[PDB]
Order: sequence, then structure tokens, then C-alpha cells
Amino acid sequence: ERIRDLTSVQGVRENSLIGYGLVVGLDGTGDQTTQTPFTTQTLNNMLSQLGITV
Amino acid sequence: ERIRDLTSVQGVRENSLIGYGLVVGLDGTGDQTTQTPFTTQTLNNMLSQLGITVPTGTNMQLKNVAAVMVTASYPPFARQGQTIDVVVSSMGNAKSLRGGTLLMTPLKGVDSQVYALAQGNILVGGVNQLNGGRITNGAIIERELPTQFGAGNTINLQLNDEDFTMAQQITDAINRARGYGSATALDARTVQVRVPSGNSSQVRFLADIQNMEVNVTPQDAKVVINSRTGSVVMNREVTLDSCAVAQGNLSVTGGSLQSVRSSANLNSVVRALNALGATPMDLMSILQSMQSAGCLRAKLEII
Amino acid sequence: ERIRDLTSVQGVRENSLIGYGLVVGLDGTGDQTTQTPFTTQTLNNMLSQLGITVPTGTNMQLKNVAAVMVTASYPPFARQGQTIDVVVSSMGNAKSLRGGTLLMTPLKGVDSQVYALAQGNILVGGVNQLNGGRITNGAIIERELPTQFGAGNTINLQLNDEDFTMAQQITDAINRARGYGSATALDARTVQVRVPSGNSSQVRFLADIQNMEVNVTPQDAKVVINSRTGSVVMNREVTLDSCAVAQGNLSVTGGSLQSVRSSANLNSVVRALNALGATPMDLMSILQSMQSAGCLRAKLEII
Amino acid sequence: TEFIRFSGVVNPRTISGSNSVPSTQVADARIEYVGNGYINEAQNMGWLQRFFLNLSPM
Amino acid sequence: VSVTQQGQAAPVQVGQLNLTTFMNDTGLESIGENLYIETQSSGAPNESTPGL
Repeated sequence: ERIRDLTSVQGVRENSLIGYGLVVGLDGTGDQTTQTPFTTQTLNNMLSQLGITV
Repeated sequence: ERIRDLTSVQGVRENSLIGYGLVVGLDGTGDQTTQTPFTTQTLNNMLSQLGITVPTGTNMQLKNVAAVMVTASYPPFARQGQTIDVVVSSMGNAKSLRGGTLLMTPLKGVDSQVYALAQGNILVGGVNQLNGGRITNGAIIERELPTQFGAGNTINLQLNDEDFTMAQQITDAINRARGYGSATALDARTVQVRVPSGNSSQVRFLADIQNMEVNVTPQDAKVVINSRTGSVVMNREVTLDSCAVAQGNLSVTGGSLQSVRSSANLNSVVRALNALGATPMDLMSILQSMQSAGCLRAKLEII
Repeated sequence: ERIRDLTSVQGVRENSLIGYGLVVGLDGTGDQTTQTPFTTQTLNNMLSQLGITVPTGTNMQLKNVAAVMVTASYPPFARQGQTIDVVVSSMGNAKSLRGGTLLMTPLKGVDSQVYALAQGNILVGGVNQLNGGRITNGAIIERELPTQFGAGNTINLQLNDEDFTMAQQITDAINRARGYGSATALDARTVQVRVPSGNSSQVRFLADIQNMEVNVTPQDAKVVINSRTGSVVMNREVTLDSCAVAQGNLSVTGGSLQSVRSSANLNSVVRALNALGATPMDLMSILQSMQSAGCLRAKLEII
Repeated sequence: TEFIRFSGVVNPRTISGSNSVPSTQVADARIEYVGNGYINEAQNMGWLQRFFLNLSPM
Repeated sequence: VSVTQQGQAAPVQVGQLNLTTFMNDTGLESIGENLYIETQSSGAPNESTPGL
């Protein structure tokens, strides 16, 4: 059980994924949204997608 | 009962549903509705749908209503009429959702189609989170997803963790239990299983396969370090090589350089590292330095 | 009496009804009606319907009236004249609904049709929620839903939790009790049962099936973590693998690295984790780190 | 009699909360505002004047 | 107690401030924090609207 600990197999590799999201349900410890316009912009985007146009 | 704990069946998967709703019945701990216009806008929308038209120019300052986002999981083979649990999370400047009620909320999928309808009473712990809650059986399934299960003679078991040895072990176990060419391995993560054509026969085959017992072969040595929570976890395959370690305010129980012996099993590694007298935050730096030097014969993963 | 606790009958489902109403008889704990124009607007609507026309330009400042939202459940096979319980939740800036009375409220469905009428006296606990209440038998059913029950020779039992083993067990139990081809499995969640044509015969068949006893096979190992309420729940299938754990302010009862033994049953797992001397909030991080490393042979679900 | 005719294609997400959309968000906007009666005929060139406007050297 | 509001030429009434009248004002017990309480020598606090 040492070769698996010393080498890696060609083609058997890991990639990296990134994305943007919103986290809700905080107890008043979220963004101020006055210094972060993108939070409100993306919340409005989500609401518009769901059918609400602010 | 190990195969069901090591793999997942192809096509038997869970989806994610999201939706918007209003939570009423709060004890003055709802939205301020002056900094959250969408709460009042959607309340007016609901009232208009119910037959009440509030004039556009009017000041509405509510205290018992909070705009919330509802999240749910669409289960495999979900059927209309079935109930699922939902999570309700406040969206803006609300104080608590302790005794609230979630009104009719359509839960959309990624394709923006309604798959469930959510309505129920929130349970909030009450150090405890106040702006988040859970409703058991809070949403009723309304749409069903087509699937290919029961069609064809091939089904893929997908391992939770990639391993050629574990894939071969599962394949050999299935071949030992249910005939010569019952299962084959495609890669380190997928095992292809031949099943009879039909629905009931495949359910029987999967029922026999799922509870099968497979002896887990030893995995790769791995040390998991969580600096955000301050934890270190070492599996049973971690070994150590002999080398000297020095760190601030740590000394022989004497000199600042302490010898670490060659260790073969996990008990020896734990004894050698406890001989250092290191705090876990110090142990993180020690382990990283030893991985850089080469004493630590394990994969150091920071999570 | 286990099949009725493990499955649901296709077509036998519950719907959700919503409506708007006014609650009167409060002891000065109602809406302010200056920040909630809809309360006064709907009170004027009710008075106009009853024959009283209050002039449009007039200041109405009420204290015993609260605008509320009423939620109810439409039961399976509901018939007009039957009574159901309703939940009454305040909507804006009301203080309490302790001794209120709900006036005539039409409960609409998703299709915006009246299915029930709600009117009664609210019961409020009175640490207790003041803006939410329940009325037992508060709504009378007014509309009935057509259904296909009694038509055809097939009925589907839908499992609460998807499992090929449990589906096969239910199918085998039905076949063992009521003939060879009485039940078949379609997927991990649905079991198709053949029943005689008619209404009474299918009711008899379902009555015999529902109270049948089925031995539940072991499920998947699962550790449920609720960070919002601070709870951890481990089922009987959770096992542990030997590995070392370190966390802040936790030490051998000595060194900061503590060994965790290989555990087969739940009692061994509980003993090993209690040997760590970890607070449940610390146990959450420990369990997540062990799942990342691989000691925890269970599915870690955060709810 | 006056006629105001409108045609076009509207994106659903451009519609406001009051079921309104400005005319500048409509893709193939066709807008027409015409009338009839002697008021409208008084705003038409005479046939001879149109002939001259199209065929006169200057 | 009348309160004026916007868009309402007529002031609204909010309530009556009633005064308590005793028959021996010397006899009340001084609690301390600018408060007097009825005693046996000044019993029967008579509520009345001011002016009568």
C-alpha cells in the first residue's frame, strides 16, 4: 500500500470549480449592501428570475 | 449492507428546488419593509390575487411579515402527492421567524418549473439561529421527472471515492455472488452491472446488490487540517519518519530540538506527536513543515 | 400496521388552502390601521356588503381588528359539510390575537377557487406566540375534488423513503399474503398493486394491505447535523475507523492528539466519541473533519 | 376618428410590477398614429402639388 | 386630548385625562418617587373629569 502513496496515475486528476452565490438566513450578520452593490444587484436578478420585479 | 454505503445507483439522484415566499405570524420580529420593498410588493401581489387592491400610493409598515427564501430537495423517483422537508431562510433585516407560518410557495427547479408547493409552520430552535428554520413535510410534490430506469440491461454503480482497488473489490464481490459476468469495472469510480430487462427484475437485482458486504481495502494516508475550526484528523494509514522538530516555546521535557521517531502505525504516530507537547494550532505548522521536509508520509489536505 | 406507516396511496393526498380574513374582539392589541391600509379597506368592504357605506374621506383608527391570513389543509376525499382545522396568522404590526374571532373567510386553492369557509374562535397559548393561533374545526368544506380511485385495476404504493430493498420487501410481503402476482415493483419508491375493479373491493384490498407488518431492512448510515439548533443524531448503522483527532482545548484525559478506535456498532462509536470529551458544537467540526479524512463511514447531512 | 396601433415583441422580465413596460424595450416595435375625416384630408398634398414635388426640375 | 393630523381639517379626540380628588389631601402617604397613595385618613379616591 505504498505505490498508491508515492505516485499518481496519469489522467486520474482533480480539477477546480468556482462560482458565485448568495447566503441567506443570517442573524443580522450579512452584507451591509451599501458598500457591496453586487449583493443587491444579484438579489434583484434572482427575484426577477423568480417573477418579482423590484 | 456496505455496497449501499459505498456507491450510488446511476439515475437515482436528488435535485435542488428553490422558491420565494412570505412568513406571517411573527411577534413584531419581521421585515421593516422600508428597507425591503419586495416584501410589501409581494404582499400587495398576494392581496391582489385574493381580490384586494391596495392603492399604489400608500405607506405600508408591517411588523409580522418576513420575505423568505425556501429551499428543498427533490428526491429520486418522486411522485405527486408526496411530502418533503423544506428550509426557510430570511432574506433582509428580519429579526426572527420563531412562530411564523409559510404561505403558499412554488418551488422551482433549475429549468424554472414548479415541482412542489410549500406551506406549513416553521420550527426554530430558540446561541440558536433565529432567521432560519425547517418544516418537515412542508412541501407537496406536484411534478414528476421521467427516467430511464428499467430500460436497457446495464446499470452503473458510482463509487463515492475513486479507487481502483475498491472498484475491483466491488466487481469481484458481485461476480462471486451473482455469476461470472455480472459486473465489470469501467474506471476507478464506476462499475457496470448487467441486469435483466424490465422494472421488477432490476429492482430485485439492486435489492440483492445493495445490502452486499464488501471488505474495504486500505485507502491513501491523509491528514486533514481545518484551520478555520482548529482541528486535525489523521487516518490509520499515516506513518512518520525520524527527524528533528523545533518550534517556538516548545522544548524537550531541555533543548528546543526534539527528536521524532520512525513510526509505522497510527498509535506510534500519535505517541510521537504527543511527546512534542504541541497545541493543535502548533501541530498544524509542525505537520506542514514535516510534510515539506518529508517526515510525514501522508497527503496533507487543508479543508 | 407498518405498511401504512411506510407508504402512501396514490391519489390519496392532501392539498393546501389559503385565504384572507379579519379577526375582531381583541383587547386593544389589533392593527394600528395607519400603517396597514388593507385592514380598514377590507373592513369597509365588509360593511358595504352588509349595507353600511362609510364615506370615503374619513379617518378610521381601530384597535380591536387585525388583518390575518388563514391556512388550512384539504384532506383526501373531502366532502362538503365536513370541518377542518385552520391556522390564523397576523400580517402587519398587530400585537396579539389572544381572544379574537375569525370572521367569514373563503379558503382558496391553487386554482383560486373557494374550497372551504372559515369562521370561529382562535385559541392562543399565552415565551408563547401571540400573533399565531389555531381553530379546530374552524372551516367547513364547500367543494369536492374528483378522483380516479375505484377506476382501473392498478394502485401505486409510494414509499416515504426511496429504497430498493424496502420496495422489494413490501412487494414480497404483499405477494406472500395475497397471491402470486398481487404486487410488483416499478422503482426504488413505487410498488404497483393489482386490485379488483370497483370501489368497495379496492377499499377492502387497501384495508388488508395497510395494516400488514413488514420488517424494516437496515438503511444507509447517516449522521444528521443541525448547526442552527446545535444537535447531532447518528443512526444505528454508523461505524468508525481508527484515526487521531486534535482540536482546540481538547486533550487526552495529556497530549492534544487523541486516538479513536475502530468501531463496528453504535455503542462503540458513542463510547469512542465520548472518550474525546467534546462539546456537541466541537463534535460537529470533529465529525466533518473525520468525514473529510475518511474515518466516519456514514453520510454526513447538514440540515 | 383617430387610430393608435402598436405591435411588437416583449421580454417578460422587462415588465414592471404594475404590468407595464416602456415602448423602448419592445424589439420589433411598430407604432402608428393616424386619423380620418376632413381634418386628415386637409393634411394631404394636392395631387398636382405632389406631382410637381416629385417631378419638377427644382 | 385632541390630535391634529395631515389631510384632516378636524382634530381627532384621543381621550380624557381624569383627576383624582380626595377629601383630606394632607393624609396621603408619600411613597417617595413623586407618588402619593391613599391611606385610611384619605380613603375613597374620587375620579372626575377636570372642571367639575
